[PDB]
Amino acid sequence: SKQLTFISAGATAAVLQSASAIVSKVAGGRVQTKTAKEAGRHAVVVGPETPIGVHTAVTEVPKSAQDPLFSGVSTVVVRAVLPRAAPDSVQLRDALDVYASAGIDTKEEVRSATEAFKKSAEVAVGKAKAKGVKRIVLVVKQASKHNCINELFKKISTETIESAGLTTEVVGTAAVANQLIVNPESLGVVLLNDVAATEQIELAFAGVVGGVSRVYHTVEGGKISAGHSFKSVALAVAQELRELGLSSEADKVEAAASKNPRAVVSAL
Amino acid sequence: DIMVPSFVYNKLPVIHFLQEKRAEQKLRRVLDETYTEWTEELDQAHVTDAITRSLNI
Repeated sequence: SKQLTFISAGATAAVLQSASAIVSKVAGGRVQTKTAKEAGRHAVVVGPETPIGVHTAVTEVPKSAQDPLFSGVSTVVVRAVLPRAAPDSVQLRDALDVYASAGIDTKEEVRSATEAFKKSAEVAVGKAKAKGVKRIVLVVKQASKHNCINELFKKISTETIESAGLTTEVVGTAAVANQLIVNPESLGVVLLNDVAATEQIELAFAGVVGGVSRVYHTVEGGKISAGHSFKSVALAVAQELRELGLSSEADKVEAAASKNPRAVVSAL
Repeated sequence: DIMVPSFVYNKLPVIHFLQEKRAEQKLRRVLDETYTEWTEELDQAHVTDAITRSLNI
């Protein structure tokens, strides 16, 4: 009757097959599992690549699935995601910086980027206020090529955050990545500008913590789970089932993911 | 028969000269309005850069 929407973005067929087997075996057939390329609710996205229709890329450190190495850490990494066009078309994150060099007008693109950054900054400040932190850390790649997208990102994120009353500390990519992997307890909320390096950093943090599920906030309004490995996808499916209103099944999936990461389907 | 013909004959040369000058003026104005428009086209290097960015390099 119900429906879970599976989005595939750069994920090997093995991961998708494992996710389908897990949902079929755990749910028992009560909720169907359809595949698509875009969704707004009740959606699990598999693979490193960013799907179409997501504007924020928040990720946290769930208490239950904390690795013993990272026990007690609490830092929220929110990646700002600009609207995604078709693979052939030029993405906004690159158009906004190349058209300016070429002299082409960049008004509509700037407007769209401003809207996306405002939404991401609102999400980040909400998370920071909920956690109680006073300052957030902006992450911008300091390459000369990205001298316009990051400039707008800072100009808008700092504006919105200061309007909300919190402080912002800008930093590069290498230093923040090393600090997040080595000493993450010194960062409460870290926003990431939209670049490939920031996506890799978010994935690295989501994996090093022990494997977690990344939450995507879409344009339509809602939360869709995201995973890239067996354990991450299992946790994402568990969270999705919990959202649908299944507690025991979600707990079983979470326990199976904790015990046997790569073979959860057989474990449970 | 006599007077108006003679005065028309007197008029002919100056009118011929002035009309020749007017025609030359028209030709000169035609020539003066000619400008080569050089057009400018999007440099291909920006296309090569957008191509590279799309590759995720």
